[PDB]
Order: sequence, then C-alpha cells, then structure tokens
Amino acid sequence: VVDPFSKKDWYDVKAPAMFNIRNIGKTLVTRTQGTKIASDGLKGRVFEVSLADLQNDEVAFRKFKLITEDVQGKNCLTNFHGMDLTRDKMCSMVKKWQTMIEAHVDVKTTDGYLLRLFCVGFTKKRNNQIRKTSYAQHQQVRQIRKKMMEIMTREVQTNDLKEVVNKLIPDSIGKDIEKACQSIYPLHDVFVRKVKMLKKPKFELGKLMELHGE
Amino acid sequence: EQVISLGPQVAEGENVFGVCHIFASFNDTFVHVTDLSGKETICRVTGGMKVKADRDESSPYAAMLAAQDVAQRCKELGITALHIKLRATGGNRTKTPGPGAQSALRALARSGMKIGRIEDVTPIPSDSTRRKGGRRGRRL
Amino acid sequence: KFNWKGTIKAILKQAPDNEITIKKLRKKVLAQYYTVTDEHHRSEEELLVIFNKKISKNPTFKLLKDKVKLVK
Amino acid sequence: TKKRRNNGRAKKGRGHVQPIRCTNCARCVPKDKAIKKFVIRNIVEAAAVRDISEASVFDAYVLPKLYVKLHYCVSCAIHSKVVRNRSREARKDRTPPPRFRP
Amino acid sequence: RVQPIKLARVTKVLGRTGSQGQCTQVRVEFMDDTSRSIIRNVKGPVREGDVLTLLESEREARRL
RNA sequence: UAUUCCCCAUGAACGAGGAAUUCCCAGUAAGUGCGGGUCAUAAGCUUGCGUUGAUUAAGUCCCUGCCCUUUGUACACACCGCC
RNA sequence: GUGAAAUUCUUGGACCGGCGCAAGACGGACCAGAGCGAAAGCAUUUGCCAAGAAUGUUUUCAUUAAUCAAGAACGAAAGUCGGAGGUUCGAAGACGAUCAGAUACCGUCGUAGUUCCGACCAUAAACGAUGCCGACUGGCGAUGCGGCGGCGUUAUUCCCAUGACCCGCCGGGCAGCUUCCGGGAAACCAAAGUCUUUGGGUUCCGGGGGGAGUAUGGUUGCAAAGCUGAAACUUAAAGGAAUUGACGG
Ligand SMILES: [Mg+2]
Ligand SMILES: [Mg+2]
Ligand SMILES: [Mg+2]
Ligand SMILES: [Mg+2]
Ligand SMILES: [Mg+2]
Ligand SMILES: [Mg+2]
Ligand SMILES: [Mg+2]
Ligand SMILES: [Mg+2]
Ligand SMILES: [Zn+2]
Repeated sequence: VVDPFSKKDWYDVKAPAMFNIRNIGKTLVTRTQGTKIASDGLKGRVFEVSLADLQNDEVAFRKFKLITEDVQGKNCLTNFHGMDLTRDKMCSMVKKWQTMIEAHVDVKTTDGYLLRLFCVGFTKKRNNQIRKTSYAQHQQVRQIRKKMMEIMTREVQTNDLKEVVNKLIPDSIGKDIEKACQSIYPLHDVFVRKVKMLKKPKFELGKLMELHGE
Repeated sequence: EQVISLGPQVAEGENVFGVCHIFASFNDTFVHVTDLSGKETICRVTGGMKVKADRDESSPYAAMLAAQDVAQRCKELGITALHIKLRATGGNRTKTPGPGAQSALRALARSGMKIGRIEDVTPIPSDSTRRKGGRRGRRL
Repeated sequence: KFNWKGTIKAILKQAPDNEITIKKLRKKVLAQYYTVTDEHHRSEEELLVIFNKKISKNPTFKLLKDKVKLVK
Repeated sequence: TKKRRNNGRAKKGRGHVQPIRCTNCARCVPKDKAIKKFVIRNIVEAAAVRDISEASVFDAYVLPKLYVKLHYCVSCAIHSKVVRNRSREARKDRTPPPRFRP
Repeated sequence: RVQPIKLARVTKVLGRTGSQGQCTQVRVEFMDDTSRSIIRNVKGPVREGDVLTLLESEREARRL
C-alpha cells in the first residue's frame, strides 16, 4: 500500500585513492528487515564512472567500472572492475582507407587479478602523402600486433592493480605502443580499448583498506 | 520538498545524479530513470502510459508527457541531475533511435533538470544472429 | 448473376429490324446491370470492356460499323 | 540490352561477395551492389541544442555524435529517394553530389 | 498543470505547407525571452510582424 | 385534350433536404425586377440591362486534369491496351 | 506488432534497468569497381601442414609444346542417407488481419531445414549472358604484387641498412577514362579490331517459331532426378537493337 521510497536510505559511493575525486555519488537501498540485509544487497553494484568525473583534468572518453566491495556505514567502498572507451570515441576513430590493428592478451598481475586487455591502433597518413589509402601489409600488421601484446604483457605482468590503474589513467601503455611501432608502420590512434576482469582472489579486507587509505 | 525522509540529506549547492535510460524505439518510448549503479529504479514512464490510441505511443508528444511526469517524480525524490543513456532497438534490428528521443530529452532539460553526460548504449553486434524478413524482405 | 447475352438478345428483339445503335444498346444494358446486380466491386471500365467483349465476340450478333444486328 | 557496364555493382576481380541485409526491409543485397550511406548526425538535434546547453551541469561540454552506416536495397533507395533515375550520360557520372557548403 | 499561455511574435514566413497549401511556417519569437525562437504551423493569413498565442508552447515544427 | 388573362371558392405536399454533386473570388456570388428573341395569342427558357450588394482567398498540387523534362514498356484500334 | 489493428505476453508481476550463468550460431564498422583461387568460392587471434602465381636470375634440361572425342578430379543453394546438435531464422502447418474472395502479400507462432561429421546428387541468370593458346594495332591517370633508380621528409640511433611517404622506369595482374584505330543491325566494343583486301592453331556448338528438352529406348542415382534424345502434327512470323507517340498506382 505504502510507497516503497519511505523504506530506503541513501549511501555514499567512494572511489579508491588512485583518483583524487573520491566521492562518486549517492546510491540507495531498502533498509534491512526480515532476512535480507542492506549490505549484501548493496554489494556487487557496478558504477560506470567517466574518468573526467574522477580526475579533474583528464579525458572524458575513458570510463571506469568500480564495483563495490564493502560497506563502512554510510559509505560504499569500491575497487577497480574494468575500463572502457565511450561509444562515440570508438566509432569516431574507425574510418575508411586505413588499416585497423587490434590485439588482446590474457595476463595476471602479481596479486592475482587476471585481466584481459584489448588494444587498438590505426595506420597513419603522412603529411606529404598523396595516395588515398594507408594500408599495412599482412606481415606489418602481424608484427605490430606482436609488439602490442608484448608491451601490454610486460607492463601489467610485473605490477599489481594500483600502478596498473595508474598506468591506465593517462594511458601510457598506448603511448608506448605507438612509440614502439613507428619503425614498422606509423600508427596514430593507439589506445587500450577495454580492460576486463576475469578473476579476483578471496577479498582481503586489509587490501581494500590500503586502496582506500594511504 | 522536503519530505524529509524521501530524498538524500545533501547540501544546497551540489547536486545528486541519476541515470536516465531512454529507450526510444519505433512503436514506443521509455523514460526509465535509475540510480548511478542502475540497479535501483526511481521512476519509469513510457509513452503508452500517456496515450490511449495505440498508434502514437511513439509520437513525440507522448514522449514529452512521459518525460515531464518522470521529471516531476524524480524531482520530488530529490534527484536533480541526470546522465543520459540513449538507446535504439539495435542488435539485429535498426540502429536509428525512434521519433521520441527528441522530445523526451528536450522535455527533461526544459522541466528543470540538470543534464550530465550523454551517451549511446544501443546494442551493436559483431555480425550475429540472422534477421527476420526472409530473403526478399518484407514486401509491403 | 446478370445475364449479358440474354439481355442483349432481349433488347435486340424489341428493336426495329432487330437493329440498334451501339450507344443505345450500351445505355440500356448498363442500366439493366445496375438495376439487377448484387456484386459491387466491378468498376466502370471493367463493365465497359465486358460489354465490348459481349457484343463484338458473339456469333449471334454482327457489327454494321456503328451498330449491332441480330443474325437470324 | 545491357544497361550498365558494371552490372550495377562493384564486382570486378572475384566470384562471390557476401550478402548483407537492407536496413529498412531486410532484403539480402550483395555488399558491392548495396547503396551504402554513412550518417554522422548529432544526438542532440541542433534545433534543440540551446536548451540542453543551458541545462548542462558542465561549462564546456561538446555533444556526442551518432554514427550509423546504412545499407539500402535498390528498391528502398529509390522509394526513400536516396537515389533517382538519371539519363544515359547522366547515369555514367560517378561524382558524389556536391556538399552544399554555403 | 499545463505551461501557461505564451505570446509569440512572428519573424519571417517560411512558406506554405499542409498538402493543400493551407498552413504556413512562421519562426515565431517569444517576446519574453526574445532570444528563444521556434518554428510553428499557423492556419489563416499570417502577415509576419504580428502576435500569436500558444496554448501548448514547446511542440515543434518539422522543417520544410 | 382546359391558348392566355380576370373574379369568387377549393387549400395538397413541403418544417431547410440521404449517398452524391454544380457554379463562383469584386461591383463578383446571391437577391431583385426590366427589355429583346420566339410572338395572331404568349415566358417557369434563353440572350442582354440596371438595381441592392457580401462571406472567404492572394494559396497548393492532395483529388480531377493540363503543359514541359528525365525514365520504363511485351501498348501503336495506343491502359477502355496487351495478356 | 501494424497503414490501422488483432492473434500473443502480462499484478502468478510482463516490458524496462542491474548482476551473473549457459547454449548454439555469426564474424559488423575497417571492407575498396582491393586481393587470392580452375571454377564453385574465400574475412576474429595464434600455431602447424603441404601448395601457388608474379618477380629476379650471364642456373639447368633442350622442343619436352597448344587444343583436345573416350576417360577423370572438383562443383553455390536447395534436396537425400546415417550420426551429433538444435541459438536464430524459417518451406509445410495453425491462427490474426486485409479483401468481393485471399489456400497470398502484412502480423503472431511454428515442423523439415538452416550448424558440424561421414556418404550421395551434378544442377544455377554456375554470366563478362563473350572457348583456350599465340601475334599485331592509340593515348592517359591511377591501383595491387615484385624488381630497379632517384631531391628530400620521418622512425630507431649518431652512421649504413631497414620500414612510412615523395618522383619515375620495367614486368605480370583487377579495372577506369578518352579516342573518326577499326568493327558492328545498333546498343556498344581497344576488343566484339587486324573479314568479299574473306586462310595463325584448335575444341565445343546454332540453322524460322512451336510440339519439346516431351514420347521412347539406353544409361547413372536410394530417391528427387541427371545425361543422351525424336516424330506425327501445327504455324507466317516469333525475335534483336534503336526511333516517334501513348500510357505508367
Ligand atoms: Mg503499445
Ligand atoms: Mg512497392
Ligand atoms: Mg528493360
Ligand atoms: Mg557466381
Ligand atoms: Mg551443396
Ligand atoms: Mg519466430
Ligand atoms: Mg544442407
Ligand atoms: Mg528450329
Ligand atoms: Zn530494402
């Protein structure tokens, strides 16, 4: 009979300490009653947040996933869950008369956060070029792809999630790939397209406090 | 305003956000509004909730009326700003949003709501799952 | 069902020298058709071509270049 | 008689091209024969740009574009007036229509 | 519940429409926020420079 | 089987018209009479004339058609075609 | 969902939003008058297996060649047989509409099939509606592969290479524009030219329209059917390409 919004109380969602804008926003949930709890129905929510809403001066077409992991009263503490580009940016880069090279690698950080990183890069027209198309041959595409996979593997394989996300914030990996592949075929729109989480160990709460603390 | 139980206890200058999933297809429009996660629904008004003619559920006027009702309800629940997630039918079928995206987004803005990020979330397949018309299509 | 050949033969019987102009015959046949019929989908042009097939394509009738004559 | 030198399609050095589905009737068209069209229209529909701009919470926000690629069969392209019949010497003209810039 | 009655002043006429040439497009401006201006369909002889009344203000008019 | 007219009686339908459909934009439509033709006898017809005098519109190609260009055609008695 | 609706699903909570899980398909945008393949055909990454054209070559053999009845390999889709699998579509079928009717077009559901493995079938507007091999006869700009040669720009790196671009040349390709080469009934075609000034080599194949790719015999196939294939009789035109009109929902 009664409206259900009198049975709800508002919580606050906190980003980790990689970002300087700590407060994401406000989520709500029904108050605990019976056998269903507020906290277990609150965990596992996913907040796709833009990067410009977490960093005050970074780009807007990159966005982060930030699953919630624990509840500290009126606060929902989140941890990194994935990264993606916006739809319009990805649709804006893909155009005709050039070759698109994509690569993906499955790879585990030091603390057991097995990821899947997707990369993308496009062949670049020279400034004095008068031919219409800029097409890499198949062997050039294959060794560019090989360089992409080896760079992503060496960048995330020897780190853990904190500085891996700190690499993903300015996308230094894409700049490394673009710098490395200039001797095969010059690429210009090189990004890490998408980061996917495949496995997480055991939820050490002290680690989540370290991420949310200093 | 204020209830004060319904609505978050916030300051007076800063604003609280929601997500407005606008499914504007042909034959209908949806002005669903959720919280930031998308798991909690605040309000949902569709175009067919406002007209009783069954051919203009996708008309811009019905989308405007749905957007106004959604804006009033979300305003009395304390939500003041919205991120927009525009959507067509997509997948196998058309990728152009329907006739009701126009007036729904305009009416949300003109009803006194702050607009955040706008994004397209139409489902795009990587060439999957054969469409229905037969091989010769629909011979209207 | 309207009977085309029987109505045309009946009109040609009630005529001087079993002889009638095509226009008068067409007028009387179409008036008869409209006053006895039960079917309504047929158009004016379909009725006209049906009448032309009825008069020009019958062995009992002859066309004296603007008229219809009953042969014996 | 043979109407066009290409047979209505861009198939020169191959036997078979993969079919696609027409975007508004779902007819199977060969990919080289289809009338393709790329649309980079604005989401926010510039007749209504100022209301969205003044209602925005940011100060400098650039509106996203919408990127759809359309494929038409010949019948749908004619009926939706994407293309039109032309005379013979006008038929063999391959230039795109002018961009009506001013 | 409805937005109030709005008065609108007619800027240049945009031609005839309505499949019998019965309506015109007018590009009115709202004379309260004069910067705000929309296209509208009017029946009757219009004569740009005069004032309309709009019961439902923000509908649209499709561009000819 | 009343030419027309006059007088006294008689006092019928008709209460604004279904589906359809005609004509018309300014001294116009409509109302209203008056001449001419026909005429021995004679206008509910027509052809002219004044008189009173508007509503709506200055558009479109939707319906019915016309003109011009490109286009298709197995029609040329020409789509009421051919089959 | 449609022109409009209804069949259909829905407070036993559909549709919408979130997080997951599973299944089988299919590989978008990039993707082109681009490539490869005898055709049919071929597009997610990586690895393995054998193959191939072109190019380069002051390498070998030395006429070993071209086209080919009989014979042989492959051959889209649909179809058949057996075994897996069945997401989506969807012949048959049912229903809802529309209609004078509506065993249709439109809508809802849905069998066989669509997918994989193994075995058949041998047909397509299987088309460039154009046999293959060779020679000669205009121009131009591009493009793909290989090679050669040049001012400069760019990358590592500071140099010589090697890549990205720029300017050309040669060879083999897919094509384009232009031309009173010439041809052609013309449309058009640089091949459909080098043809009464008629002969480079060779295979298949047509002889007015129908009957008819039918009958019959043979032969292949599980079948469906494929291949080979008449005659009686009938008929004065059937066709091609252009022109003018008329008509065009
Ligand atoms: Mg509905
Ligand atoms: Mg049609
Ligand atoms: Mg033709
Ligand atoms: Mg083929
Ligand atoms: Mg097959
Ligand atoms: Mg179905
Ligand atoms: Mg099969
Ligand atoms: Mg013969
Ligand atoms: Zn179509």
